[PDB]
Amino acid sequence: LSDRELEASLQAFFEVHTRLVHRLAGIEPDPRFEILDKYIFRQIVADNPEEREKIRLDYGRAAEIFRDALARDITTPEAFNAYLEALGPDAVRTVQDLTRRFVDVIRADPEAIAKLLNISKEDVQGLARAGEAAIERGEGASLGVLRELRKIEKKRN
Repeated sequence: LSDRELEASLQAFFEVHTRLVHRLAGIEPDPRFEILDKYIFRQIVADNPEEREKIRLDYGRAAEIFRDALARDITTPEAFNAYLEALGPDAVRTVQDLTRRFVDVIRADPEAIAKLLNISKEDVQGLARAGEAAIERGEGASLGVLRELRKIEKKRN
């Protein structure tokens, strides 16, 4: 019913989304990815309220796709892409739309994300840049964003 209840009901998505992306990257979980993921979802549904059930079911559909990807231990974008293409055009479109909204939210409100994560506006634009570049390479935006988050954290020390 409410936005927070939508996000909670999608708990399985955020779990399989962060686990799949970190499997692709081959690294230990960075909790800040799932924080970002959840904020981005909250923003999409708050900005597109007339569309919230469509957004909800797309994430729920993405959850199954990602879950099945993990069950096969997909570890590269290429293997994931072939799996997704075998699933069919609707599975492709579901993930592509989810990815595209992901980067677009980061790029459209970098100040809010920079506060959320206590990083700079430049850093958040760097995340959007890395997401676009991964989309360009066929990698999906979440993986570029995760890698760039790890790079930003490298500057702590």
